[PDB]
Order: sequence, then structure tokens, then C-alpha cells
Amino acid sequence: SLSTEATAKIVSEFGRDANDTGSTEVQVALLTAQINHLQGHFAEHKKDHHSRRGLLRMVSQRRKLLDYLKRKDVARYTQLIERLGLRR
Amino acid sequence: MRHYEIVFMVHPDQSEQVPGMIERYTAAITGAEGKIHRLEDWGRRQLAYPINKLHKAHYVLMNVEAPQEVIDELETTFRFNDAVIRSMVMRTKHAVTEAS
Amino acid sequence: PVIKVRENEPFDVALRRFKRSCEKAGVLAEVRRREFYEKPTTERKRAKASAVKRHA
Amino acid sequence: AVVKCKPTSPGRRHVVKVVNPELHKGKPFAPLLEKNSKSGGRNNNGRITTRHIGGGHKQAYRIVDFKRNKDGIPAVVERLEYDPNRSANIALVLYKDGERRYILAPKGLKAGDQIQSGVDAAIKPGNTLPMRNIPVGSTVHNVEMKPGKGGQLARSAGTYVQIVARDGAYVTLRLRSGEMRKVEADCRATLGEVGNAEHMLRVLGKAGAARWRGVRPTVRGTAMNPVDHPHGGGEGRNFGKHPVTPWGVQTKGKKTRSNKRTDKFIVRRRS
Amino acid sequence: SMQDPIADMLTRIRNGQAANKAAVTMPSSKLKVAIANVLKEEGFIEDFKVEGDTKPELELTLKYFQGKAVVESIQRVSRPGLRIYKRKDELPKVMAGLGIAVVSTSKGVMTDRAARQAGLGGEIICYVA
Amino acid sequence: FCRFTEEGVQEIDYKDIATLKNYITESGKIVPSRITGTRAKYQRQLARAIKRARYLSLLPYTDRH
RNA sequence: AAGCUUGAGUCUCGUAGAGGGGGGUAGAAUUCCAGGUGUAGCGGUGAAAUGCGUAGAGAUCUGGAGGAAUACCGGUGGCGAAGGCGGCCCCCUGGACGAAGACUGACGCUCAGGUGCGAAAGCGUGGGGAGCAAACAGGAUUAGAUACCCUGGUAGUCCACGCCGUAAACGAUGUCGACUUGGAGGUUGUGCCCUUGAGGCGUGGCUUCCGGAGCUAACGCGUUAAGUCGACCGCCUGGGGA
Ligand SMILES: [Mg+2]
Ligand SMILES: [Mg+2]
Ligand SMILES: [Mg+2]
Ligand SMILES: [Mg+2]
Ligand SMILES: [Mg+2]
Ligand SMILES: [Mg+2]
Ligand SMILES: [Mg+2]
Ligand SMILES: [Mg+2]
Ligand SMILES: [Mg+2]
Ligand SMILES: [Mg+2]
Ligand SMILES: [Mg+2]
Ligand SMILES: [Mg+2]
Ligand SMILES: [Mg+2]
Ligand SMILES: [Mg+2]
Ligand SMILES: [Mg+2]
Repeated sequence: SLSTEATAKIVSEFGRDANDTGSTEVQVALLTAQINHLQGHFAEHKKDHHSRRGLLRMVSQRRKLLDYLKRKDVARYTQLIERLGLRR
Repeated sequence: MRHYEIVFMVHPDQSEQVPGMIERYTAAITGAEGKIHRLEDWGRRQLAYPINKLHKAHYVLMNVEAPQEVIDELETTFRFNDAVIRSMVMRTKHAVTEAS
Repeated sequence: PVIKVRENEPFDVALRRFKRSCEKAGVLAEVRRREFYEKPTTERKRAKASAVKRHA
Repeated sequence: AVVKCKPTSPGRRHVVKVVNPELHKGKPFAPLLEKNSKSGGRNNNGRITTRHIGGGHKQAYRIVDFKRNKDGIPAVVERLEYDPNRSANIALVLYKDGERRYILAPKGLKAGDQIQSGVDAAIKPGNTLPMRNIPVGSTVHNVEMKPGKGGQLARSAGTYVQIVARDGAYVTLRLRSGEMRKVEADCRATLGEVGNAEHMLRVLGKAGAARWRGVRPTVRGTAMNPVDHPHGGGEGRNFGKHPVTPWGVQTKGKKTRSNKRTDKFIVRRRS
Repeated sequence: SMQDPIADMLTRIRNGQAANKAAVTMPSSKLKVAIANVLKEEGFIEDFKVEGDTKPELELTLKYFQGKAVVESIQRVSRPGLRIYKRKDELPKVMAGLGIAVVSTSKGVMTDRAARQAGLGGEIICYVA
Repeated sequence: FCRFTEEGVQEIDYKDIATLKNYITESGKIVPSRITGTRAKYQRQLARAIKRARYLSLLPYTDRH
């Protein structure tokens, strides 16, 4: 699924002064990474429907978070997408 | 690197040939720098029901902590080698070291 | 239920033992169940009924 | 994969294109290529021998290796190519010493796959080995009947032959038709299925395609005159005569196996 | 969602009245506190007290005079789905005066009667009897 | 009465033949948790162990074969 | 404009699970193929007949070949949004739930349209085909028997990638959030107190039955409401026609 060490690394990359662990941006990044990981699986296992629903839910959550960020402050939102490679 | 409990059955006449086989297996796991936890040979044991025609089988137990690749290789070997009849590959959790 | 006859033991007693073993197994009941195919739904309903009966 | 064409012309309507994008576009390998002269269903006596043959695009021969005599050497796939000679696809394989060979394409094979011919070869689709080393049960293509003779069984696209019995010198192979037959365990056989399963899903679409394929039109006996074919004649449509060849041999069940040689090796006929 | 707090509070109060609870505890607000104070003034309840810094909890002590609940009927007219705003002369008289209405009056939240006396209208929150 | 709970073990292993044979009948059929008095997860574990044994042909599927 | 944690989230350890998808494999049993032993019937029903069987069936032992489903465990057991999902084992993976804690700070709820999932049967190419079994055939039964019953038996049931998009898809109870005397339990965890022993203290999540307040047309539901409120939708407005 997603490694503890990997999560820690992500936190280090994104969260402010590493003390933060539940940052919105961080969460979004985590979601994205797992989607990317799972994309190959999805391509391979085309009929895996329950699993698909999970990631759909995750995707939705990510979208919501992005929306929240957007009107809160745009610049940071933009920055986050820049390093991520998220389209809009 | 994941914990792997493997117990396999060997042909009754191929009990003499398995020490070498055991050593080969050991080498294989050492190749990928995996861990060997325990090894217990129950020897020639009379089966509860006969498989094909053989009534007695050579039982071998082994606990591993290795990557997927070597496990896959082991499986392939098992599929190929008719001396080792069947194996029970299994996932385990934490350090399992003690037999009997 | 493979049953063997002991020395210093009557035939009737052996028969009785065999019967007991059979009862323990529930082979006849299983056969009855499998005699005709049961729809899963029907089986579930039966189970529910049994559960209801259990409550007294 | 399978491409259903948009029905622009009435010709292009039903055409189902079997498209493998993995295939190499351009020139086939030169020294492994030879002349394929079309005969048009005619023999030495110049007479039509087998009807409804001849025409279409000029074909070039591929010396596809079915013997596989280079034992103990790994072979890596250079590039997968098209073959007009057979329904199956062909792969050009680079050798570690330095050789190209045309081999029949396996199912689980792309560009850059390592295979091996010989006794010491391990389990992998594309590996060629004698049946006395093989585990019984698996699906096999490119199969020899006699030792060192050359692969003769399962060379059409997508085909495979399962192994059913092991009896020392002989091994029973359950064929694609279902006819179980005993083959000697010393003969070479290539593990896996043929690498064009989707070939059967192809629709030619039009008479033109058939003609290209090299197949002339087929006149129904019932249409022919009573001189030309047994099913001939009749005012309007008439048939009141049991279905036979152009030569008057029943063609609705009349079994014609009279080999009498290899019939000992045959275990059980097809269903 | 936790959409209406006032309504929730009212519901809690009703439940307490039904089940004969001595004290009802609930999440607190300033407007809520004001409402409670108003209720106390009117004479429906014994005493109210808010306690909590991060999570404020309003505790309400209920009366059961002569073996029966004092707050007989307590229902919102103004709602999150539909808000009711009333003019000064348009203000209701709940159960012919014998019973009251909680009104969001612009000069402090209070009784309908009080609002009338003042000369000011607004949003009619709840109907209390 | 559950013995496993009394013992205080993490996993019921297919190695111990003596414990597993007490929880199946002579013919080769598993005894319920309602008769033995076992916890449900533990029962499941036991069943799994039995299955494993059967696979390995340690304890039989059927006593006549 | 500026802030808060309880709502809603994410992180640390775990928790069990028929949660999926993909790949392997185990057993029994049926069918069939082959052979060995064997002889007069077998099979079926309420009773019979069709059937199968003097060619040797059924019976039965051995050897196989296969296709499918997983006895026993298995329990108003569990998990899933539902549809559903039960041999076992691996790979990929979703989610739930919890415990201490850490952090984000309303990120919440519902949802017209919209999108995805959606038992069965069916449909589509390709497979696969043991049983079962529409249709179909014969026998019965029958006043008749297009049925119920028997012997048989194709599609289908099984996979592969698609379509279909309906079920009494039913807890006949929309979804979420809040509150209100209880019990018997079961299930699934977990933290303290000397666990002085399976256990004790309580104390959180999950599901089943009885039932108080209440409610309703009653039946009944009943802290998982059909109760007391709020949000939001969806839908009804006599039956038939439809
Ligand atoms: Mg022709
Ligand atoms: Mg034609
Ligand atoms: Mg003519
Ligand atoms: Mg003629
Ligand atoms: Mg005519
Ligand atoms: Mg005629
Ligand atoms: Mg803040
Ligand atoms: Mg279906
Ligand atoms: Mg179909
Ligand atoms: Mg029938
Ligand atoms: Mg009939
Ligand atoms: Mg409907
Ligand atoms: Mg249902
Ligand atoms: Mg409905
Ligand atoms: Mg009740």
C-alpha cells in the first residue's frame, strides 16, 4: 500500500519543520502518491471494483482539500500543484 | 523482505537426495541476502492418506524472511522438481524462531 | 465411520457402537440435505427459522 | 488489439483489423529470407490439384527454425515481426555467440526476452526442451513428432497442446482437436502458447481480402451442372442426393483415417 | 451535520422534560446562553451554568412542578430550512399570552411580549409553553 | 470451556498434532465451537490449522481414504 | 477581517475480517474413458412405466481424464456503499474499527442533473463443458396434463473482455447529524487495578432478540426508532386503464 518510511519522507518534504504530521498539503501529496502507485494496479486489474471505489473516495477527498486550499490562499495551492504535477 | 513459513513434502526415496537440496535452498536465500530462522526435518512420516501411490513422505519445515523474488524462484523450482511433491508457502508476522 | 470388532465383545454391542458413531457423524442427515438441491435463499430461511425456534 | 472499422464503404464495414502495435514496421531480416513461389493449387502435371487456391500478394519465404539445434546458449529477442507465410507471428532472436534466427512467437513474449534451447533450460514460455525433462500438465507449442526432426505440432496462431501422461519412453500429448496421442519423450517441444490468440477474431470483411489471402472463389456443387459435380443440375434448386465431394465421397461424417501405421500411438480419437 | 445548535438544545430540553432529568448538559454558545437566561427569567427553569474553556458545556436545571413538566411544548418556528421574520405588530401571542415565543430582537434576544413593549421586531426563533 | 484462552497463546499452530486431534472426530470431521466452548477467532484459527494439516496429509480429510 | 476543537480529517501501534481483483494449488463426490472381478436384473415411484442391462449393466476394485463447486468449520458468525462474498496459499490492493497520543483547523451534510458499482437471467465474440437444468423427447399421471412426478436431455449455468441495467436490489424503513428510562445477551477489540487463577474493575466501538417512555390505524418499531428534533433530498395524491 504505502510504506511508513515513505510517509515519513513525504512529511519531511512537505510539512513545516517536520514537527507537523497532519498537514492538508501533506495529506494531498500522500493521496497522490498512492494513486500513482495504484494506477498500474488498476491498469492491470481492470475489474477490481471495490478497490477502485476506495481510491475514488480518496480522489474526492483530495479534490475537496484542494478546493479548500484554493480559496484559503491561492499561491500555496499553486506551489503544491507545481511540485506534485497535478493538472488543476 | 517479508516473513515466510514454508513446509514441503519430498518423495520417500528422495530423502537421501534432500540434504544437498536443503543446502541449495539455503544458498538461494543467502543469494538475495534473506534470513533463515529455523529448519526442522520430520523425516519419513506415514501419510494420513496416500498421495498418488506413495504412502510415506519426507516432511521438511523451514522459516524464512526474504524478498518476493527468491520465494517466486523457490515456487518455480517446486513446480519443476518432481522429487519435492508439494509445498505450503505462507505469510507470517514477527520473529518466529522456535520449533516443537 | 470405520468400525472394528474387539475380542470379548458381542455383535449386538458392536452394532450399537456403529449406530452411535453414525449418529455422531450425522451422515444420514447430510445425505438428506444433499438428496435434493437447496436454493441458498431457502437454506438461509431455514436457518433463520431454526434460530427463532432456539429462542424460547 | 481488435479494431472494428468505421463503415465508410460497404466493403470496409465488417472488417475487423487484428492490430499488434508491438510488431516491427519495415524490412524483415535478409539472410533468413528466401523465395516462396506460388503454385496456385497445381502440381507437377500442371493440373489444379487443390481447388480455390492462387493469387493475392506475392509472398516471400521465412526460414523459421523449428529444429532448434543451438543447445546451452541463451537467446534474446531482437525484434518481433510479421509473417505472411503462416497465421502465426515470428520473432527474430539474437544469440549470445552471434546469430539471428526466426522463431515462432510465444504468448508471454515481447521484445527483449531471454529463452534457452536444450536439456538444462528452465521453465519459461519460449524455451525448447525434450519432454523427458518437462513436467506433465503444462501447455506446449512447436512440437516435434520424431527426435531432431523439426517442430510440427501447434504452429498456427494461438495454439497449444497439453501434456496428460508420462510413461517412461513415451509421453501422451492431448492435442488441440482433443485427440490424445503418444509421442516419444526425447523429442523437442517449446513451452507455452503461440503469440497471436486474437487471429481468430479477425474478419476478412470482403471478397477482396479473401483474394489477397490467396483464395479463389468456391462454387457450390448444387450450382454446378450435373456433369461437373455430383450435386449438379436440377430445375431451380434441387439437392435430393447425399452430400459428397466433387469426386462422390460422402462429406457429412464419413471418416477417412486409414493411416494404420501411427494408429498404435493414438490413444483416443477426438470428440 | 451539526446544523442547528439552538434546535438541538431545545430537543434536549424536551427530552429531559419527558424523561424527568434533573440536569441537562449540552455544547454552549453566547446566543444559547442568552436564550437560557431569558428562559430562566420567564420562570421555566431553575438555574443555568456554562462551564468549559475549549469545549463549553451549558448545564440546565429543570423544574417539575406538582409531578408534571413545566415546559410542556417547545418548538422552533424559525428554522435553518425556513427562517420566519416578523414585524412589531405582526409578532404572535403564544397560547393567548399564557405561553411565550423566543424572538431574536435587535436590542438583545428576548420574549415576544418584551419585544412588543420595546417597539421592535425580528426573527421568531422558538415557541415555548 | 476454552483451553486456548486459559493457555494464553498468540497463534494455534498445525505442528502440534495432539491438540488438533482432540478437536476433530474419528471420521475426519471438525467439532463445533458450541460443543467445545471455544472463542470464535480461535476456532477459526483451529479450523485453518486443520485444513493445513489435511493439505499436508498430517490429519486426514476422510478416515476411509 | 481574524481565530478555536468537539464536527470532519491525516499521522504511531495494532485488530479481525467469505472486503475485492489476479495467480497458483487440496480434497471428496459425480460423470466419462480403459481394464480386472462378477451375473440377473438395475434404475425409478405413492404405485408403475419410459430408460438402462445377457453386447455383462447396476454392482463393484484399480488406473486414469476432466469440469465445476467447496461438505465438516459455520454460529440472527463476519466483511462490504450496496449488489454480494465461504477449500487453501501467495501477490496486488481497498476499506472498516479501535487504542494511546500528535497535528490540520469547518476542510462539514445532502445532492437536481452527472458519474461509477449493481444478484439473476439474458445478449455479444472467444473459450470451457462434470453435474445440474429451461426448452425439448419419451414415459407416466390425468376427463384433458403443453404441468406437478420419473427417465433422459440442448441453451444456459463456468471463465475471458464487453453490453444489459432490471429483482420482494426488502430492514418493504432515503442519506447524514443530534438527543431519550433499559435488559438479556452475543460479537469485536482495548486500558487500569496486586491477573494473587480461567478471571476483576469498569469502559469504548459492532451487531441480535425482548421490551419501558414514546409513537402509530393498530400490528408493531423501539439508544441500529417507525421516539423526541434538524438538514437535505427523493417520491406519492382513489383503483383500473398503466
Ligand atoms: Mg477451398
Ligand atoms: Mg464459402
Ligand atoms: Mg447452372
Ligand atoms: Mg454424376
Ligand atoms: Mg423447384
Ligand atoms: Mg424434394
Ligand atoms: Mg490554526
Ligand atoms: Mg449472469
Ligand atoms: Mg454466453
Ligand atoms: Mg425434469
Ligand atoms: Mg411430457
Ligand atoms: Mg425498480
Ligand atoms: Mg437481496
Ligand atoms: Mg422499494
Ligand atoms: Mg421488539
